[PDB]
Amino acid sequence: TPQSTFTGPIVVDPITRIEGHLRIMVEVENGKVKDAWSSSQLFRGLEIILKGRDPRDAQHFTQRACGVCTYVHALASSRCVDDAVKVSIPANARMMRNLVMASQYLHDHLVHFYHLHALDWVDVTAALKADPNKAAKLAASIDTARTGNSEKALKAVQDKLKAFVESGQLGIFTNAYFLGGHKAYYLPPEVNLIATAHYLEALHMQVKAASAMAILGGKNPHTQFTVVGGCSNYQGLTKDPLANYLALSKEVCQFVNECYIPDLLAVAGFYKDWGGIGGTSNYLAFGEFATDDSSPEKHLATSQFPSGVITGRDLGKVDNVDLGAIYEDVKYSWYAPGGDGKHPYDGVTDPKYTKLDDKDHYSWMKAPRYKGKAMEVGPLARTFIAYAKGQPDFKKVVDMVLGKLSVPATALHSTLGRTAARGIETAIVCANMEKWIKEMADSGAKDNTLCAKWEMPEESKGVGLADAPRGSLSHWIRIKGKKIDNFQLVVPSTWNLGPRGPQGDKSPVEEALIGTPIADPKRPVEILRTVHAFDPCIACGVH
Amino acid sequence: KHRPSVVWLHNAECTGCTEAAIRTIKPYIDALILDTISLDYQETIMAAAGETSEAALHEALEGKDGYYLVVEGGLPTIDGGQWGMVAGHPMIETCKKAAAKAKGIICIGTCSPYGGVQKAKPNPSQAKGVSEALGVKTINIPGCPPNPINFVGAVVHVLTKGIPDLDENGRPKLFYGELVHDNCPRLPHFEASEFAPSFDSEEAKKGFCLYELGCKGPVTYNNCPKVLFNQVNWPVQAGHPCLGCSEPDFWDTMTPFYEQG
Ligand code: SF4
Ligand code: SF4
Ligand code: F3S
Ligand SMILES: [Fe+3]
Ligand SMILES: [Mg+2]
Ligand code: NI
Repeated sequence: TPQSTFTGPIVVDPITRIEGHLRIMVEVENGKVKDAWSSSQLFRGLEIILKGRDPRDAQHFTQRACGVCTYVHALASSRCVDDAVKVSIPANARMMRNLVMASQYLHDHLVHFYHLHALDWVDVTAALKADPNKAAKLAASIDTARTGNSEKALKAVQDKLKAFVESGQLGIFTNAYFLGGHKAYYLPPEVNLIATAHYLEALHMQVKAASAMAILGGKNPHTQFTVVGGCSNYQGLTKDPLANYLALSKEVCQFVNECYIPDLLAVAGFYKDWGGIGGTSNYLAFGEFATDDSSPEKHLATSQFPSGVITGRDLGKVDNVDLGAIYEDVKYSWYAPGGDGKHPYDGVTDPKYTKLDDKDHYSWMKAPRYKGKAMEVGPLARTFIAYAKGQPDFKKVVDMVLGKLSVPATALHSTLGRTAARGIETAIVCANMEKWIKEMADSGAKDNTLCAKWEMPEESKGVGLADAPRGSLSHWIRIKGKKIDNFQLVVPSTWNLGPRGPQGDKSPVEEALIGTPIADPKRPVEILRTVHAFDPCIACGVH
Repeated sequence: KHRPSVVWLHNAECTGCTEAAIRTIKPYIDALILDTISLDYQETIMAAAGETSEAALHEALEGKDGYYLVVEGGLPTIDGGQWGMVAGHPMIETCKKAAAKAKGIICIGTCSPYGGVQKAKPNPSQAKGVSEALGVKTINIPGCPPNPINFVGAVVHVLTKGIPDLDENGRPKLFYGELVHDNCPRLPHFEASEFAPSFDSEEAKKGFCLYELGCKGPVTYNNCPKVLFNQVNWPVQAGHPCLGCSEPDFWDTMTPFYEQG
């Protein structure tokens, strides 16, 4: 609804509350975005740095592509070399690798919703205006009954914030787009207070969630338990650790349900206008939580969170992923010419910077295209594909959401949709922990086999597939001389936030940005809302 | 001011160190932020964006009373430092600025301290440590990432008591004083010459030393076995060898992670 008459360009650099360095440049006609550019600002190397190195070392270098997405790259890389090496990891390895990823989904989506996105819909300063007693009643009407949503709990939150604000040292809230009131912020002070109480709560809950992951993963950030052939964490297979793991996980899930989801639904109710802003057509998923992780084909097919490629927004046709169809162009990217259209196994990373705001060359991320088209990857892609396939859990939850929100489903094709999807699957991963944990607790107890024997090939090639918290992740390798000849990563954020392909075709984010309403060009919260819904990770994207 | 002002910079990094900072308990992140310091710039969690974020930055550095500089990530040096940019400025240029009047400089992570993974061969961006780049002594809290216990520890200590005792590579001796291997609960196996030959072998299931599998704990300085991560674990206890990540240039100095040379 709120929208200026602003005509001219606006650029947000840096895009904060995302991982990595991103510059967004849009052209606005009468308060609505008419064109957009997604400019990734830092290049590290990684793929280049890995050339000629020992295949066993790759997981360690690639895991550093990102510290938010921790483990997923070590996983993707382990699956990749397991492929080139032709090793079939044991049952317990699959269970433990898949369990750590679930733990990661848990920690990642909680932090992203509260610490990264929330500030785009919630006005923390207006939480100062709400009466705690009136707030607690609302909390008692909209959320699960919790001692944390009490009059006194909310009050203390308000008293903590108040003092801080009245200190004059605003810190991270310095210059916030919501300071002074902002026409884009609709939530009533009561909900601003509730969300802000839960924001601080999630700072503590996320510690506890990263602690559960570290039991199985060695430590967080940057797990140290996977090895070519399986895992090395024999103790993660035992009674006490698993018991503890199960405990922390349970406690993280209580928050997901009492606070996370309710909040998400709350924010969604007030901003239903966002169910019609920033949508895309194509969705891709390599899937996750597979029952037969013995090969990429067996991963795609057996994933509890299924695979598929939805084109147009044809939810009646979820096609199968053709790994040979995936490729990446470098036309509008900061790489040497000649390399547009390379399949990962033949990828080429030749950095060649030009200048800022070139339009012809504006990002360090490549432009991954599927069979000529851009693909949105991540929670919304997963939800859509999973739902289209009749995945029970997804049906229940998506319908519970579509219902409580009284919107269609066609409504998910948007920023509001993308945002809710991330929550919807958090509720589902939480729904599966006990089950998954019991399987491994039982398998481990019977036989603790965690790593298979394998042998280094002179020449080989493999691919590691995974659907990390932000989408479709694949690590491709070409072993030659028993060393790394080529190692290429095509990451979720590269799909969503890379620039245009050689056809001049926009990426998912650039497409989602068109039509974005700017209530106030000086404080463009709307741009950030769409951008954060994608959960951008520029380090992951560029590597 | 009433709370000391800390300005946090992100350069060539993975954000694994901002993530590690928030894994701290004793104190928890919010406490440190609301009660102790005044984190005035931190792109990962700051509300303002775009010009507003840079205004916030400016304000911090122009602060009536100083600031402490926390640098995360190495500096992209190639092509005038243009391969790493923020607000349309090169990262070097901006650390140069912030370090200039900084009451103190704390490098969080092996990247800022010593150049990092981006500096690993062949180092396409020609990245380097904040120290090598600026040419100033910095308080290094290495690790990939460092233990929050060590970071928060150094921050607080630097704000209260002053600059801590540093070793030859700038690491507070308090944390980077003892070899990982020296506190490793697997030392008896290492002494007894009881090594795990493979991660699938019985020795590995039995908890045998991981020296044969390339454990660099013997040449690594850090408090991981003593302190643990997340109050729950650490690499060697997860049956996996130490990569020597708290060591300078470890990416090329510890390279064949699963071999001893
Ligand atoms: S030192 Fe490691 S964890 Fe820290 S930013 Fe660098 S690569 Fe990431
Ligand atoms: S496992 Fe490693 S750090 Fe521990 S005793 Fe062995 S060589 Fe030392
Ligand atoms: S890999 Fe690093 S985290 Fe400690 S166990 Fe080793 S110095
Ligand atoms: Fe990622
Ligand atoms: Mg790539
Ligand atoms: Ni990431």
